Amino acid sequence: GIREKKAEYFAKLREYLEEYKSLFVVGVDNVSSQQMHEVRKELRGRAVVLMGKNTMVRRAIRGFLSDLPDFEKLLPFVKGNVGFVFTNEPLTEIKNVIVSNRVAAGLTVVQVYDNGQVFPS
Amino acid sequence: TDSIVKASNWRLVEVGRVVLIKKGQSAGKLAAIVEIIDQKKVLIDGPKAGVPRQAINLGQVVLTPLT
Amino acid sequence: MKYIQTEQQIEVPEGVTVSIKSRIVKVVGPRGTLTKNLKHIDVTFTKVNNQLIKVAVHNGGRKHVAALRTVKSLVDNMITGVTKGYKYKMRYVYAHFPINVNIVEKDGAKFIEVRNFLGDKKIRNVPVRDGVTIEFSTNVKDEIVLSGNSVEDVSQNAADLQQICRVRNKDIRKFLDGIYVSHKGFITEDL
Amino acid sequence: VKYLYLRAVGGELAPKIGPLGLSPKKVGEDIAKATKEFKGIKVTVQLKIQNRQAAASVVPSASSLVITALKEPPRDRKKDKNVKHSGNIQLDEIIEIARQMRDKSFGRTLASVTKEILGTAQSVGCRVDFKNPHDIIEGINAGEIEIP
Amino acid sequence: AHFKEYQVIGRRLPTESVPEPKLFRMRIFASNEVIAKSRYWYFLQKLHKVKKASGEIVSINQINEAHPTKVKNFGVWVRYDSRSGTHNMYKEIRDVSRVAAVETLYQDMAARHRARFRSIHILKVAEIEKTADVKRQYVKQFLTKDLKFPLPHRVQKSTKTFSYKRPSTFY
Amino acid sequence: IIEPSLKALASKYNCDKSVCRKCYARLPPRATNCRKRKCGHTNQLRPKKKLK
RNA sequence: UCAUCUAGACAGCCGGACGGUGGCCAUGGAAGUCGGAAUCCGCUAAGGAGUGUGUAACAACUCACCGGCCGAAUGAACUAG
Ligand SMILES: [Zn+2]
Repeated sequence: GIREKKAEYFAKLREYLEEYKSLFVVGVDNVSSQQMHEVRKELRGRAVVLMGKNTMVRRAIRGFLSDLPDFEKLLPFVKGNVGFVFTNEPLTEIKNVIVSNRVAAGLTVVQVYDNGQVFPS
Repeated sequence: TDSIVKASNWRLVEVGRVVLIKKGQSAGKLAAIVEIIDQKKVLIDGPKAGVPRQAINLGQVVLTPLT
Repeated sequence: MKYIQTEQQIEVPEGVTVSIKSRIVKVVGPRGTLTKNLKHIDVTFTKVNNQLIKVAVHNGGRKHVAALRTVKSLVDNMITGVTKGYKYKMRYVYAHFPINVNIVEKDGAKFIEVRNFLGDKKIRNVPVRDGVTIEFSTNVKDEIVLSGNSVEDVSQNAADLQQICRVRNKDIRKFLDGIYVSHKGFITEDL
Repeated sequence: VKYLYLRAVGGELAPKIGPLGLSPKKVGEDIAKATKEFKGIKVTVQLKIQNRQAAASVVPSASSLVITALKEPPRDRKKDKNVKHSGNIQLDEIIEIARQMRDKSFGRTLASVTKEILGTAQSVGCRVDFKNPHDIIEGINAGEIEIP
Repeated sequence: AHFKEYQVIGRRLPTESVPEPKLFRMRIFASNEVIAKSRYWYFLQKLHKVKKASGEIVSINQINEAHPTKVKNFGVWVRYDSRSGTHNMYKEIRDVSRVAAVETLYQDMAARHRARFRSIHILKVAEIEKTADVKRQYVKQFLTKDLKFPLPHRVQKSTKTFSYKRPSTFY
Repeated sequence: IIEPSLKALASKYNCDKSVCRKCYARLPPRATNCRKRKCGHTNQLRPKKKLK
């Protein structure tokens, strides 16, 4: 049961990595569920946002390491609270939308991985 | 200066530890500890001295400094 | 259930030096030195690399492996007490009669005297254990600070000063008068 | 400048809210009654926007209200205060229309989902001639296009 | 006593209505043949409608340990009668042979639950062929990599009533 | 009146305790069993009765 | 006997704990939390048509759920020496 839900997560992640060349790693701190929900709706058409336990994710990437070897570079960046954005749009347009939306007294993009290349941005 | 402790090492029981049989039918020969059953007894073997391979209580042997 | 090996670690900072013969611990640091007899607890110590010391017990029961973590906490308290120090802040609490606290000297022994606690004519004197320094703090009304190296000596002196001001034959939920410890910390806290 | 939202059974406290805005209770009630045109028969959310002189009343769309209205209902005095349990026909088109009416207001996840949520909102309504409300929603893909 | 394991095979006495009964077999830990056959008939009277007067024993054979110098972990399933009821227990013992394992089992039950030989029923004993199927911590403790431990506080018993120096408990 | 914070600090030691129902011992507020031997370390505890 | 567990468990800190929806009756009110029934979807990593505090009703706070630190066993009920 728990394992079954977990197995599904592993599979979807693999599919997402294959589906979108552009990957954005986003760090969320003090972001409300409502704040997150709005961002998801704005980016529903061009982006996929994935949230998961890091321990779960690292194992998955190692499991899928033989295929898509360049994704290994993303693993050091995975540490800390993180989210994964998979998008057709290459870079800035997605980034601009994420930072701007729902800033209240705050989503940040920690790193960008595109086509096997990592950008601090 | 540097930190100083008194180490106080003594005669660990593990595989390859040479023991001297204190009492029993062997009673004075050497053996080697092959495996550890539990806290109180071990499987030893003394094949050069003619000690048969056996499980034995740790109170019937004395551990030597040899490993 | 006779745990055959349990083992804790203590970290030694750069400034201190710890000397352990049989079970007598001496910790020497910047603020001074402290010692402790531990011949009642039956553990074994082992220095690893001059900033780590492991303490271990072999074939121990439940109470014995409880005592292992206890003695680790005691020697670690000694180390952090000789590095950072220990400071207990206590506050004076009264309704009508103000508590008047000074420091007197019968035969040069540094007594703390307490006057007018609930208006009585009796004068409460608590002695001061050695190594504990007491300062009546400014800029906060009615606050006393006890500082030192030994958490045992500082907290015991603070507890003696708290217990000396107990109210008798009254409802103590209404008669809340006394001297109560409000803060426990280090002399160089947030170092 | 100030917006106040209240759930009001139509045809009609209000005064307490009105005093802060310095608006006559009777005037507000009359305006609300007119807006309840939507239904009045049943409770509906009403939005009042105050211009600092007068308050304008509009009826905000609510899933329960729209669903209750869709179920055909004989007008009820409510003096009886009966249970007034609501029984409804499938009304698949009406629910799809309701989902469209919501138009993913407040970000419903999908057009189909908005309809599914609308179906869930019919906890009160039977919502089907022969089925539990939204029981077959997962089963049938029909009407997904209609909601969009 | 010091236990031995026997197979005991018996059957009912053959009648004209039914010759060749079904030859039941059981494994008994007992001190000797007499106690082994008594326990065999005890458990067959608990299982089938037979008794010693109505049946016979066709074979009794001692089964000694196949590898008496391999260190095994055994899982043992046991019924015992307490002072208020009957309970099932599962205990696992790291030891070198089956008879010694059930000897330490009988000592363990008599020590920890005051259960006697008449109260303990041995359901089964089986070697656990794989590690990480071991479920008790007191035996999983001894399965770690490079297991070693010291023996503090050596006490040497003396032959004389008087000793001429203060003894040492270094080991 | 004492002060609100000072009443809180004094009531931390005087009023925010628990009482064993068997031997009337004054106990920590989050305790589960009494620390006394004479009641047999019982778990019959009640909050200390406040004013107001 | 049930459960959780190196795909990260139980304590401890820190963050989120959301929309349809103030779900349907009933009340002068009761919007998760006076009660009666039902108790379903979306977004989800995750969030009960609600665990309490909580207000006239709100608002607000906290929960059981998911996440970072921790890295390995732990929780509940019961039995008997
Ligand atoms: Zn008590």
